[PDB]
Amino acid sequence: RIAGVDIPRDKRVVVSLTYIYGIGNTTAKKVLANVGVSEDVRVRDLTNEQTDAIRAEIDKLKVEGDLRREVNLNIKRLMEIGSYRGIRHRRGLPTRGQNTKNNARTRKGPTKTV
Amino acid sequence: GRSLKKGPFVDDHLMKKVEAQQGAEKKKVIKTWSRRSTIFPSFVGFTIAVYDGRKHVPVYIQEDMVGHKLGEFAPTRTYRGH
Amino acid sequence: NRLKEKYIKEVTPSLVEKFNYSSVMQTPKVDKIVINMGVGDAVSNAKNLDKAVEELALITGQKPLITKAKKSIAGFRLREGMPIGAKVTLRGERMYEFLDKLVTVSLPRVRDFHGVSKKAFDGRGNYTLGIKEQLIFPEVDYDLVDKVRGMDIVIVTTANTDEESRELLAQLGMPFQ
Amino acid sequence: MKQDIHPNYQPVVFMDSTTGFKFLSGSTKGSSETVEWEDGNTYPLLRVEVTSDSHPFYTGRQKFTQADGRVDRFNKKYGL
RNA sequence: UGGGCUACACACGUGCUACAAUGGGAAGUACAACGAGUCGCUAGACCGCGAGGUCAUGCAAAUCUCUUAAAGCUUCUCUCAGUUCGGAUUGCAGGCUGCAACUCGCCUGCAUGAAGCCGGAAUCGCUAGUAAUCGCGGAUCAGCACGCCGCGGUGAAUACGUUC
RNA sequence: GCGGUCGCCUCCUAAAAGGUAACGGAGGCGCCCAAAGGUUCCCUCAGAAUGGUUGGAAAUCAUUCGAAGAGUGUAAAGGCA
Ligand SMILES: [K+]
Ligand SMILES: [K+]
Ligand SMILES: [K+]
Ligand SMILES: [K+]
Ligand SMILES: [K+]
Ligand SMILES: [K+]
Ligand SMILES: [K+]
Ligand SMILES: [K+]
Ligand SMILES: [Mg+2]
Ligand SMILES: [Mg+2]
Ligand SMILES: [Mg+2]
Ligand SMILES: [Mg+2]
Ligand SMILES: [Mg+2]
Ligand SMILES: [Mg+2]
Ligand SMILES: [Mg+2]
Ligand SMILES: [Mg+2]
Ligand SMILES: [Mg+2]
Repeated sequence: RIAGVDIPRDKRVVVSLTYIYGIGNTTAKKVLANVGVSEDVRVRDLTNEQTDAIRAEIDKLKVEGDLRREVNLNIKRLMEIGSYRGIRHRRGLPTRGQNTKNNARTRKGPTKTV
Repeated sequence: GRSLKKGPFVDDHLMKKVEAQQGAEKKKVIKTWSRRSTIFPSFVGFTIAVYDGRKHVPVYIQEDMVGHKLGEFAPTRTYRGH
Repeated sequence: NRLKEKYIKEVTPSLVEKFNYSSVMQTPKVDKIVINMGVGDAVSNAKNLDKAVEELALITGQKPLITKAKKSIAGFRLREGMPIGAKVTLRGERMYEFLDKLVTVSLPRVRDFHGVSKKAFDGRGNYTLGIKEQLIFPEVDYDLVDKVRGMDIVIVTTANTDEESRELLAQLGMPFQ
Repeated sequence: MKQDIHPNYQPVVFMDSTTGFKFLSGSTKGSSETVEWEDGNTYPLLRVEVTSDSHPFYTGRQKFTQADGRVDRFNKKYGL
């Protein structure tokens, strides 16, 4: 649709744009402000020219595969230098300073009752 | 994080050692207790034996490594698994 | 026919000159394009093969021939004669059209497309491209695909040497790596 | 060629949206829009955003900035 | 001096946030109390989307400030969706405090959006301004609370009865 | 006596026709097929190398080499490209 992702049609345009990877609520509001499109109007009602302008805005932005490759390059960069952060990534442990005796399930995965 | 105004940080003694070694054909290991030191583009090309709590572990510097605290590159504690 | 026109006009004289061909009959040319779609999943559910066949037919414009396992294999839960794998053979105008579409439209749409390999040659002058995924062909419709799949396209040419094949394919347009 | 077993196939024109570079090739898909073509013939048209000419690899010039190294980032941040 | 007490296949306790519509988002609008402040509380103004930075005011204080509290009430939007719920995890970029934030602080912006759809056996508190639920202050304190002490807002259901 | 065997097919024994015994050495049969029969037309294999998404030794595809090293419903011998 916009950048190759079929945004929801019935929802309001702000939320539909957020469904784009790399675009949050703040960025969605910003691009709608730039394009002059109302936030309430649904995408199914958005005219094609509005879509073209929004595509132009997004093209100016960096999102989707570009953003994922960038962030993964950073993580890959940490691991390749072998930083403490890289080893945290390598072993799937919290990297930002959390305690691991408990919790840490998000990074570690599911519990292994052993 | 670190305030931009304060500029980058590095221990003065460590900075002096690297500066004296700058005009060196072959960089020699720099033994430091300073974990706090940030890495600098000048630091590139050197091997630094950073104290890890019980000994100075040598670590090689490079352009990618610049911009981070030295102590991070030397893990403190060892854990192999259960 | 555009690719055929480009071949006869530019490529044929260029290759003749480069390789000092005594007679124009020596000119290497694309003989056929054999697109092969290997589907072992047909063993689990033949509908996967059905959709693969339908997508392949949409892409190629010809009803594919459904190859069958020449020999029973227990390792893959395979039985002799099972209809696993399909193919389409394109010659002449259809061959040229599909190759031209592949060069222009299909290849760029590959994610982070840095070109195609340059060592995938049989050693006689025939090339094969292993497509990792569909949806790069405009006819796939990007949504009907319940399961993403790839393919292996085989370019068979009259080139005796992989070098001639590579140069011919390059001149016809091939983003080697 | 056997009849009534193949999917429909028709000539169709292609234009590179980025540049407008035009070429005629057959296809299975059908485009509602139709355009004329030298020899005064009209065919369905498939506009293409990314084609050979458009894509940076074929041109030989790459849009992307190749990112910035950390050394230069550090120099810029701290004016060194 | 540096490191650890912050480890981490797992087990348990105590809490914080949630699983959504008696809700979330945007806008408006109203009512507290307890306590703290000299190099500290800090008004107002400038810059900053924000964290805050700058200038600068009053106050050793029923005199100035922290401090226009949040639920509330009134409009707009969302429409039952693992979502405009969720806010874990992670990348980038900042703010501060401090000689110093990597081991190893808090906070903010952008980026991402994890498990989680009301919880097995069993188990905890409470008989009224109580439970439930909502904020506010403070002690430690350069920096750092979902904990502790205290304060105030709204505000129930039930008690048949002593067999276990 | 116990065990084995009893009819039929294939090989060796079997001494280059045929036949030829042993409680000699090896295996098969008591069916199957409505095409796996008839005829007309057409086709040539097994493997190996090289290349190739899932895919791996090995599924499917292509080129080359490859005279049989395959297949011939069912044992073996003979025979068949
Ligand atoms: K920790
Ligand atoms: K716990
Ligand atoms: K316990
Ligand atoms: K807690
Ligand atoms: K509401
Ligand atoms: K820290
Ligand atoms: K619970
Ligand atoms: K404090
Ligand atoms: Mg988004
Ligand atoms: Mg911590
Ligand atoms: Mg402790
Ligand atoms: Mg739900
Ligand atoms: Mg009581
Ligand atoms: Mg209360
Ligand atoms: Mg005889
Ligand atoms: Mg005889
Ligand atoms: Mg037969």
